[PDB]
Amino acid sequence: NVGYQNGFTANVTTNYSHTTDNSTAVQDSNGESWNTGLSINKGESAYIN
Amino acid sequence: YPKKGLSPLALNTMDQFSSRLIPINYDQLKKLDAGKQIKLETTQVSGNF
Repeated sequence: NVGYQNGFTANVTTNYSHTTDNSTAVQDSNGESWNTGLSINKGESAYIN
Repeated sequence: YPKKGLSPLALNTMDQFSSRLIPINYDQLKKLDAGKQIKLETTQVSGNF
């Protein structure tokens, strides 16, 4: 950066950094389910008397 | 003050002691781009004898 403050000013900054990280997690689950269903056969589909 | 054969001075050199430069907007720039010209004009000097 450059600028004016009681005359000319300039500054040049460099930078570097190194970070590390580690973590855990635990996840449960639970559930239920239902189902219904039919079937039919066209041709021989009903008996009589 | 720089005698005949020497190099001229400068204005608003950027140092410890300085001053902000003189700005122009667009219409005065076009007025300078026309046939008008810039006047240097001295108010009052201060000297010795």
